[PDB]
Amino acid sequence: YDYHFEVNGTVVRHKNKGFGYMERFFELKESCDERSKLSKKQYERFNALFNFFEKNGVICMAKDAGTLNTSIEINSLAYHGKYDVMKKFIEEQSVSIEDDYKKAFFLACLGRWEESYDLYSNIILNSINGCVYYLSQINRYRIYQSITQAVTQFNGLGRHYKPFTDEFLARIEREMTNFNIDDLFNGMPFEFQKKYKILEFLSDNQFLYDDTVKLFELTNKVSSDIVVLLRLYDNLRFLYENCLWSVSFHEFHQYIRNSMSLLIEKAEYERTRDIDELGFGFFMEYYDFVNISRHFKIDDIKNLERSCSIDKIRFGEQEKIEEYLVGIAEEITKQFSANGMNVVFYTQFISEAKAALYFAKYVKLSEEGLGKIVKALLFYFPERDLDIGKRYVWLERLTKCNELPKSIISIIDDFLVLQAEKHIDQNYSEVSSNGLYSRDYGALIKHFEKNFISKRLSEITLCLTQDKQKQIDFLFKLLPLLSTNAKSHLLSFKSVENINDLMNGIRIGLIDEFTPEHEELIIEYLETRKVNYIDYMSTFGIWYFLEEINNSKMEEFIGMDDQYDFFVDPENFDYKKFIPSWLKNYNDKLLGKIAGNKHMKHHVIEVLKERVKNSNDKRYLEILMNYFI
Amino acid sequence: LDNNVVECIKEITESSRNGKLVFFVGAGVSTLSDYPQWWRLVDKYHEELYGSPYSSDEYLRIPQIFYNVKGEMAFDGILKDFFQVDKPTNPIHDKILAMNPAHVITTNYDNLIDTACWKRGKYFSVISAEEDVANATSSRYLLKVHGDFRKGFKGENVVLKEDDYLNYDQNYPLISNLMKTIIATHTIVFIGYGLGDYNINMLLNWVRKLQKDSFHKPFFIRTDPSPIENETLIYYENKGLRIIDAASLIDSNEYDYLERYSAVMDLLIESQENKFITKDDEVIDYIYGKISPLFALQYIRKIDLKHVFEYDYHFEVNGTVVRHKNKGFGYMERFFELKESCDERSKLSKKQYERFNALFNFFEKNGVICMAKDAGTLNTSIEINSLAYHGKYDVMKKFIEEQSVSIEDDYKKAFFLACLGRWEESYDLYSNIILNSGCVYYLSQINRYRIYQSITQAVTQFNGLGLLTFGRHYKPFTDEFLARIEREMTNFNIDDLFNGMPFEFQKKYKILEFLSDNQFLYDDTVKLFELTNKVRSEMSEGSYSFGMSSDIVVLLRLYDNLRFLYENCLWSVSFHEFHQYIRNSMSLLIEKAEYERTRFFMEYYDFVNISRHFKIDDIKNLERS
Amino acid sequence: THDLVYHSKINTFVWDVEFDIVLSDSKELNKCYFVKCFNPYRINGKCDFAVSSIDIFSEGKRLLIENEFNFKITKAVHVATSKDVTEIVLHLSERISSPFPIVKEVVYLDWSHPQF
Repeated sequence: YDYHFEVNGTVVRHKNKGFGYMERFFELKESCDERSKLSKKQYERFNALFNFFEKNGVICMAKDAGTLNTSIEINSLAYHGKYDVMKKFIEEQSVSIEDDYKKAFFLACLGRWEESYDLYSNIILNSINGCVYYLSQINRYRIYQSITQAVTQFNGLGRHYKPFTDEFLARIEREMTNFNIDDLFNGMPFEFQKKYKILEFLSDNQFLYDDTVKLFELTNKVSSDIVVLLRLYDNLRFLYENCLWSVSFHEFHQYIRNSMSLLIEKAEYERTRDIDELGFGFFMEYYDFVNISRHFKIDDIKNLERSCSIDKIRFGEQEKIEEYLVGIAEEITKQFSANGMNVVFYTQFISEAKAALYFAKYVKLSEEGLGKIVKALLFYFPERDLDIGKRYVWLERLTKCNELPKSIISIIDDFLVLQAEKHIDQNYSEVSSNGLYSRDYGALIKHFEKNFISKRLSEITLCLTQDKQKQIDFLFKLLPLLSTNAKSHLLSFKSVENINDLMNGIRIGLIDEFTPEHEELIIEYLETRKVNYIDYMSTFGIWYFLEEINNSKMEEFIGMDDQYDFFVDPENFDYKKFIPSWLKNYNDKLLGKIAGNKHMKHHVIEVLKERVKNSNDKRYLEILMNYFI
Repeated sequence: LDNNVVECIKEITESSRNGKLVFFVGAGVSTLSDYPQWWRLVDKYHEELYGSPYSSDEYLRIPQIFYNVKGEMAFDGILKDFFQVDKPTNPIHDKILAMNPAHVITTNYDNLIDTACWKRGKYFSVISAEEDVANATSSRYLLKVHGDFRKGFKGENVVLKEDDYLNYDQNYPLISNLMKTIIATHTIVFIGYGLGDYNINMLLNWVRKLQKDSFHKPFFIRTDPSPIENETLIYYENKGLRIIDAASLIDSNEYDYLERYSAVMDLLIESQENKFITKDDEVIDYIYGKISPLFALQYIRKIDLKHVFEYDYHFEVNGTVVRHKNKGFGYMERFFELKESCDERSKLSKKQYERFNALFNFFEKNGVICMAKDAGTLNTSIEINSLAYHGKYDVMKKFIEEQSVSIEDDYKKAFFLACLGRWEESYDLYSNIILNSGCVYYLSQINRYRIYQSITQAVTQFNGLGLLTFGRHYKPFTDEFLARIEREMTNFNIDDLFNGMPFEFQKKYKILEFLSDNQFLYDDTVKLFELTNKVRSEMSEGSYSFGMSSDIVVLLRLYDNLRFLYENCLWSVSFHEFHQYIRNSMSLLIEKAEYERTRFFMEYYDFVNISRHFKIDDIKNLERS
Repeated sequence: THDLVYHSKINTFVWDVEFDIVLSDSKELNKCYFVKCFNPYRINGKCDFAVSSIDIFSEGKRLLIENEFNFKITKAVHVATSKDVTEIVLHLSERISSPFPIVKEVVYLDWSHPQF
């Protein structure tokens, strides 16, 4: 505690009442003339000290601080996701026992926890300064904890996997029985406990409590941000460059989550406060992107997106981020295109890959890198993590910064043809957690092209027969992608006899323009309902108001459904019957059309104003503010 | 097993947990690893001295005769050709290591224990020669009292011949002294000895010279094929030994020594996690042993109770207990069963009844109700019984004016002086309490360091900005006081205060370790950030939950801290980080209440929390939102 | 009704319950629930008006609605606590006045959209 060493690399005299040896060292460093005064041994010792201090980012004292450059740079293959290089390093013959420590960490980061445990045990055998020995003991306890937790989770969880043989589990349970991580440091040689006191925190259950409690400075509303970010970078560099497995634990991931989330929230708060006062901050780089991808869950990224305006956060080092994402895509392909699936590695890697591809929305990607990422996401991402709807969401997010090129459209077309091929089987049905299916990919393609015709799906449709029903009702949702001949061939497999067939045809996109016979069918259903008076009524009213129906013989059925009367003739509607919740069921197009009617606009404006005043409902408020309905 | 055997197991396991267990390993453990026994060496010596092939004294005299006649060179040659072998380590070596002994004293001159320590990953300073005692690299020793062959397979490096044993005290003063000191200061378990060994009886003879009760009786793991005779057992237990017989525990063959050793060793290892609780009296005794030290403290955070029971249970802030990592008997469930059922209370013993009553009072006043599955409608009104929390400045002044009737009154007075800004008097009172005091001593040390930090920061502000802020350079503390407190606190280290404490304090008061740093706020900070994210995500999507609010934990934990820091008179109440924690908790609660209003009400405690821990800008932000 | 959540963006209730219902064609379904997906930025056609898309799942597999889905709930059962909650379901359905008032889970597709 003789000096503070600040995160920017400036030293400050703190608690030493003797000679200012740090100031003298810096004075020696700045000017070479007094360096010759040292002896030869003292000269080489000073050279080693200077190399250490410049490698650890210690430049000078605070009083002599000038243009301070604080750029994060982690020398770790594990941090950068260089899995192929890590595998090559493990394959090589380790010259030193320090190379074995790196090898054991790389094995841990690749999911090979049994090999990592064996290597750590071997290093402990061959390591009795004793600094690698203590670190190997720490990391072996950490990997034993990881193996135990993974075994528990695999017992709890979609297919029963046994990555660790029960003989290995029993062996490590017996080896690490009654093993005290707390007693480890105290049992070290008394010289180690003096020279390497700073390592004792690696034996603690928690080591980021201080860094987490200092995160409250980001919640103040009255630099702290730079201090927090540089402290996070310091922790990451220490835990990765020194190959410490606690970097993979939930405590460190939660700490990174909390720090990054609070930094982004604080920057957003400063931006809004400035806008309030000045009336018109956090700049993300490659390392921030990798930290968010590795340590954030998708729910955490969603909380970040709803809380703050990430689109207002500009992204730097986008070539580095694109290289990271392309490496993630390549590893996804290697893990799943081939039989290289490592379940232990998969569990940790799939969350990072998901988060990286989710956060890639804010990154401008080159056409080739976008092609690699899109192909890996569509084809080689396992369905247990990213189903059809989730994978569509991930893909469509990539169009925010990269409007769909022709190559990506071809990849999505290949995906669509593969999905159609999967529908040869009658048992196959797409499972979506988002309600988004293969029709949405074709909708996106037609949105970004408006003239794209997929030749292979047209060929599939022209080959279709009446037997394989699944293919027809699959390709009917992909109707705009087909050619004229394919459209004509497909349209022969469905009938529009009764009104239910008409509703099915509208819903699946079979027919987009209302023929007079469809209008007559609608009127027949309406007459039947009117006769039997003493779900589709609202739909027909909305279609009439949306100018989808120009039959003009619907006003006969005014007085049964309040929504139908509201939509057929807004001018004559009684608005005490209006239900505000109706506005919560309409989409952008319908709400905008209601806003521009010049009728019913003031009634629904008053309804929305009453709803906002009475309930402070955010949905009603945003409906009233966006379209001014 | 037998009651006294179970008591021996309990003592050994307690010593192993405390790091005060030392294993005295004899030739029997090495013999099970097929290391050459000494009778073969005596056979060879007789073969060279005489035609062809003893008493206890002969085992030493025949090698002595071989030495005196044939030469140290011949003795060296036979020792080298007999003992230069490689043998595997027993599972018993690994069991001894897994017991985590403080030291391993051994009469074995082999490296089998060394190889086991190296394989398992234990670092021991191997002391086999006189010069090794001063050159030991650690405080944990592998003490080979009879030497070994590390320097070489020479007869001078080991205690084998008769002359070696006669001159042992003269030739090994440091090693013998260290062995006797380890015996005096630790709990000793003898393994690998035959109860008639020369070393065992020499140690029992030395034990005779000691005072009547100045030493703890060493344990002796007897693994002879036949059960010990009763008269032999009385004779050796009256000599200072506590014998655990392997033959009495289990039945095995005469020559099957491995299972006899393994029975006792595995019974000791598997008992490390065992608490030996069957009856309700044992439940009450164990829970009382865990809880009674906390009777000194006014209040205990419920999240801290998981450390008291070593993560056996989750103690939720609503007062419900949950099984977390207790693989043994459920003593909390049994305690609550005794609490609900009045008839089973009478079944307890006389002492255990009062112990259970004390436990009931502690748990009821700490808001610990029952297990989660028995939870009903839980509602706990917050009440902080502190004059400092309520701002009773006149009452604190009057209480300070009074004469202290105890050291707890002095502790409260020092806290009240700190809260009234009389930091010099508070520091002096904390020093006086430290002089006269170990819960109160540790807490006064923490609070005196905190008040010294407060004085230092206040002096820095007054000298740097106080003159500008007040328009006048204020000097609340004289330079004499500042210099004196700097001299007293220049070398004080708050991080090592808990470590430099009696082991009984570091075990009974593990939860007080967190007060040295901001680690005591870590769990609540993490939970607050998590619940803030969850609540804000819920408000963003516009969802309303019918039932228990998601922020109740944030409230409860909040009042778990204020009650703990104020009723226990800890200066951490003034911490800037603690104020930020309270501010964030109250801000989240008010935001959630506003969200549910247009779909919590402000009380006296909430008003006081907002007044004390919020700046005006924080209140303005809440008023805006 | 302790895990019952009222989602107000689309005025529905998320409740972990199953429905046994009958349509207007006497067809019977058992242990069926609904999942709503709020998609304001969905790429609509000319005839799409709803802001949410709802999928019906019976016995863990979704249904293809080819007929009119006018239905009446005959028995609603809470999975976590097997207590019958039918009466509460009808009460909420009458109060809510929106299609499918009670839904197994609501998926919000707004925050994950590129246009969010």
